[PDB]
Amino acid sequence: SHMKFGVNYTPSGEWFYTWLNPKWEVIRRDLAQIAELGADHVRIFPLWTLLQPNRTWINPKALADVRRMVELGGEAGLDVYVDVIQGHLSSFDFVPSWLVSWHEGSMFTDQSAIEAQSALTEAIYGTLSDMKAFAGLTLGNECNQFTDATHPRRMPANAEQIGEWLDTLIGLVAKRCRRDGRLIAHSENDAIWYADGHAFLPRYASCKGDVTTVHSWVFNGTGQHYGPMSCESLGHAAWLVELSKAFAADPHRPVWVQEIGAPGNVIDSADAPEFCRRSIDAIADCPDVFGVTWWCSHRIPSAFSDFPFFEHQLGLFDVDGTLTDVGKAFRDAIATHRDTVAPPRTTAIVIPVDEQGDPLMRAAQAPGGSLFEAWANLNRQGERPCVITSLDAGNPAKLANRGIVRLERVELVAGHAYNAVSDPAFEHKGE
Amino acid sequence: SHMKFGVNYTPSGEWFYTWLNPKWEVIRRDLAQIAELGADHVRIFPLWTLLQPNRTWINPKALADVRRMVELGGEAGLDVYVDVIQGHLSSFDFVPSWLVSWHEGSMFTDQSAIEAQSALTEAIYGTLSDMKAFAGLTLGNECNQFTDATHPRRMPANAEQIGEWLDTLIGLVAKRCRRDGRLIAHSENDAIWYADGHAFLPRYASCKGDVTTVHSWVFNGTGQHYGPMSCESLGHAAWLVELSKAFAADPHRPVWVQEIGAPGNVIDSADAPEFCRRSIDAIADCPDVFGVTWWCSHRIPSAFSDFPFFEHQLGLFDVDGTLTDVGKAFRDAIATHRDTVAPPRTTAIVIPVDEQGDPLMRAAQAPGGSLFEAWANLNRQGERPCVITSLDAGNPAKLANRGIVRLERVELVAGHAYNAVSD
Ligand SMILES: CC(=O)N[C@@H]1[C@@H](O)[C@H](O)[C@@H](CO)O[C@H]1O
Repeated sequence: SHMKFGVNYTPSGEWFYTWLNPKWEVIRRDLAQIAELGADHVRIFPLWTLLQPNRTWINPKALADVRRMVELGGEAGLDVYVDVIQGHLSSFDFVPSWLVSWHEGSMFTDQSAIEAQSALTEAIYGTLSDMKAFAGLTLGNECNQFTDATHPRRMPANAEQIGEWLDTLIGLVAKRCRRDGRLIAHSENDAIWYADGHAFLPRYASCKGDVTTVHSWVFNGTGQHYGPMSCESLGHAAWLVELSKAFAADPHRPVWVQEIGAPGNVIDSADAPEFCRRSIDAIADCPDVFGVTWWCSHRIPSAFSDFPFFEHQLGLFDVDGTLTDVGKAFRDAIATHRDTVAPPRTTAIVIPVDEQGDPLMRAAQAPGGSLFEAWANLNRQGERPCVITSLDAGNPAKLANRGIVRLERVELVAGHAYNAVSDPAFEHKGE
Repeated sequence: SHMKFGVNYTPSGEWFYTWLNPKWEVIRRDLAQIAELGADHVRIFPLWTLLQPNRTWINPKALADVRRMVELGGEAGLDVYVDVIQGHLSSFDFVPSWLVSWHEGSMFTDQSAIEAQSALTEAIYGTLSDMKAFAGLTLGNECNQFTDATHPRRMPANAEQIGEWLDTLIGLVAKRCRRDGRLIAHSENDAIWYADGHAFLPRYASCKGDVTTVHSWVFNGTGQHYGPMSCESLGHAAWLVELSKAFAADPHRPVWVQEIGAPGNVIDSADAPEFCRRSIDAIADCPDVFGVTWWCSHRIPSAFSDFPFFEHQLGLFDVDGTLTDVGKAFRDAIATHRDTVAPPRTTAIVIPVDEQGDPLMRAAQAPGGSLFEAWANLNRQGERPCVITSLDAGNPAKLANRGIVRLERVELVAGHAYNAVSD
């Protein structure tokens, strides 16, 4: 299998505020620039506040604007993946008025809100279903952040309710997607892998939807604790790939590195091209990688305020469309790994899990944890490790299915390097 | 003085959700209907989330759409008053992403947020400054609800900080408004009059800005406690008018009944037309009333959810564009009171206040309180009462300035009917 290469599309000039009045000629130029990198896809982000301003009214103009952006992606030669519910983007929440303050509720447990998200998922798919360039959808960007204990306006849910939420929304379109040749996925930030007590469970990402998504951001403590250009940092995206497979029922389920960037709050801007190149080298040595989607296409204009300062500099293109040095590195990484095939990984570290296949201690597989470091140490040694659970460790069918010949046991100890936020201004904000 | 008559404009068909993609031919039809009533003005409500999606970027298309709505109001023969910051509408909050959750802050005390609201106020005035139909500006609809303790995501502030917030935003445009022939005002819900401990103080509404605004809603406990068609309920808007004057430094400052409706959660729908007519009768007998602005023009379509159901029925025009029975009553009230001049009110009840002019007990002037009931009882008796503070009572200059010849002193007794419901 060969990896797809794509970009998370942040519109130049107006960022996601462009949805208020999209400048289609600029958007056309944006997408042509992305296609010229050699990218085969983009991921795009409509805003929930504009799509569904009332629980029972979806704005047809917002739907038509999503269709027009998909249309222009196809005209640039790009497949277009659409995230349905934002929801959350770049430290900001976009929640419709009917779910805040006087109408505060949980998108995960309020049945009328679930029905609204169901209507929106169906409306987005149905609006785009006739489009050759529409490649698939993700329920929404890192929606799990809303239910984590760290969120300042937390939407409550237990793990069973999260599973029902995922099953409900994915089940609306899964068969259509299967018949049409499209993808359905969901997306969580790395709390699903790292945060003990978090209501989204690893197996949800690795078993629900068509492909596992991971978002790899080394400002999560990895770059700070080990160094921005350490093997732990450069291999972090590959670690998430291999970690996620331990919780997959399917031994060859594809893993989508749906976000990776070189954040300037931990990586020096002069090192970002090398971080890009070497992170993708490590990803390409993991089998069954669905693709790599870089964050992000275009720098945020300096006129916009309240972003973490590093966010402004994440773009492959500057605000006028000029290719940045990281853009050159991503372009070159695409050319390098267009046909890279990773050989099987045959030495596995074992994650102790409970009877449901959930980790006994997610902190042990977080930065600084024993499982995190056991994998990093073997990768550093050239052993190319994979990851399984203790349940699978006693199932030769699954082991043979994955080609695993060697097992390494490791005891659980929490790391303390993991930080659940990307800026110190967002810390200590739980209710 | 003669009263203006206007309507709070809720766009037909799509409500304030139309701002995403306004249907200008429908909006033109909406405004023509309002003018056909005999209304001389509308009050309109852009959304803060669309105007200012980033703290340091105001959306030019959102500004242009406000300009276009004002233009169409003028073409219908209407003056247009614009509320800058919504903020709050019909039980919903519209707060930009840069002031929520991970970026949660208080619009009243966060200096960077205050500068953003300043930039937005200046952008709205400047966008509209060349429009003949642009008549004035209100800072925002019932902005004080964000700082009330009842708010689930409260923006904290003390009373001094609220005064500074008002002074800052009003001062940006007050001189321009005066030179241009326009109005600057601010708007609070009735917590300012009724809620002990609330950081917005009565004197703020009656002294800051060019006219006092009141929003009169008898679901605040008045209709529940006395009855929807009682004199206490029918006179509630006139009560707010006369109560507000007690805290004004200017003895003839105009009072704008900027919202009044007949809410179906307390008033039977069959009684709403007579509630309209008789409430305006009582308002029309108060001097210096700037105008009466009915809530609202057009009913919310039944396809939209999560509104308190009574809210759906508040429009003067039905979802099919037909004039409702309340619309007929409002139309007739305009014709009845176009030329009404209210004679001076000369018997005053006295509100005990402290040395800063703030009430000793706001609950006593709230529904069920002795001062509330003293006014309602005198008005029912035909005594046409007004209201002063205990400070005004020992100041013959002000007394003579208002023509007050008789005082009624009242013992303080707290009311308990106020239920803090403003939506
Ligand atoms: C409040 C905050 O910083 N949230 C960020 C989020 O924007 C980002 O997408 C995610 C990536 O894992 O990391 C979180 O910490």
